Amino acid sequence: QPRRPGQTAREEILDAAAELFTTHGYGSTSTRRIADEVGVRQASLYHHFATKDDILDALLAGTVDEPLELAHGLLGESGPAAPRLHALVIYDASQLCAGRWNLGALYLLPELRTDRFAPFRRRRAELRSAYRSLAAAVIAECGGPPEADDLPFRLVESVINSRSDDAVVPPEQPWVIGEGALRVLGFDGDFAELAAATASRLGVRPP
Amino acid sequence: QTAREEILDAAAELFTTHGYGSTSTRRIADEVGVRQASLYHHFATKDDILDALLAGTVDEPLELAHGLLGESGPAAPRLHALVIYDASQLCAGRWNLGALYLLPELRTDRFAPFRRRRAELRSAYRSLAAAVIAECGGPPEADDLPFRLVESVINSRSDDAVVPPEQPWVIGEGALRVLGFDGDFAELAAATASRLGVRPPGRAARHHHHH
Repeated sequence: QPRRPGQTAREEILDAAAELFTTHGYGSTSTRRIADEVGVRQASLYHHFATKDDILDALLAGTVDEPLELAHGLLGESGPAAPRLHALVIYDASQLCAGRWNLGALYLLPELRTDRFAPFRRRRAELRSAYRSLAAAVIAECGGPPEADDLPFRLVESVINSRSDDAVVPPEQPWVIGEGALRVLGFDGDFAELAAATASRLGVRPP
Repeated sequence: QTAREEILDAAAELFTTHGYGSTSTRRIADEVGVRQASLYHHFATKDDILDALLAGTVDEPLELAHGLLGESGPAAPRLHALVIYDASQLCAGRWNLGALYLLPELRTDRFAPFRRRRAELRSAYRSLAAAVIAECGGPPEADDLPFRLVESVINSRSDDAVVPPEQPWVIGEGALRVLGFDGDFAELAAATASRLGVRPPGRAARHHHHH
């Protein structure tokens, strides 16, 4: 009887670890409890993830790899920055809000401060740095405040906090973040237009 | 530093850099150099230590927020002043205590009271921000974002060795832009500098402040 139907045995572990790490804690959750939750022998688990840190690593990479693939594409594009940054913010905030578990909450684990997790830190810093380039262009284009260029990234990551506080997360929260991310940079163009352009770039419905 | 303050400082370090569940009262007592049993007469449980640490991150901002809600006059300068004060206090910690807000331990009945307090801070922000929105014809849906921008300093501290002293002010400007405020940020900075008894960045804000 799986946690979710159709889950691979790898996906079941990742799903169980995600629930336990986010709701009980990382250092607190043993690999024995994970294995218990998915109904496998502890020893069999190691053949999918040899260590607990390997489970965390996969969970964390899954929160950044796709956002980063988009961000990298977007930095290579020509044309106006605003829609590009906007597209990124929608995609990335949508994935953090839509995640079954609030994995981003683990970013602040002190375990991530160790050399073991330097590669993840690097990849998350590269996402931050792609946000910042796009935002700096938005700012220069709109004559905005130059020192706001970290803030769109912080607005996107703020959904992690809102998830932690709130049971629900209101319907179209990514778009709400989308708008704020651009207002902080001095953008005051037409937001329904911007929204419609992003929705079709991303293949999703606008508000 | 009192006996009590040394314990709090030692625990803030271990909780934020080693972990909460992972840090024993024995480790804390060892880090300060007192017997574990002496520690209990300041804080009977580890949870009591965490409670005092968490409360020191919200009590004074909440005193400020409560007073500001009682004032008449424009909402924007009031919210601005709260954001600077609060973001500054979160930046000024020796240790990044706001990083502990996401601990699953905080979801227990044991920490309901702290949860309710922080939620009142949040609610105060949203009230001030909903009034800035009404006054400037901004986006009604943005009213949680100034709170979230202030709390983002916790994430900045985690990522960065050096958080610049201008960071609260940067946050202050953003928290107002997301609400549709397009007024005069030098004037605004200078008013808040004044209200708070501090110097702002601006330059023209510093001249406006000296007025």
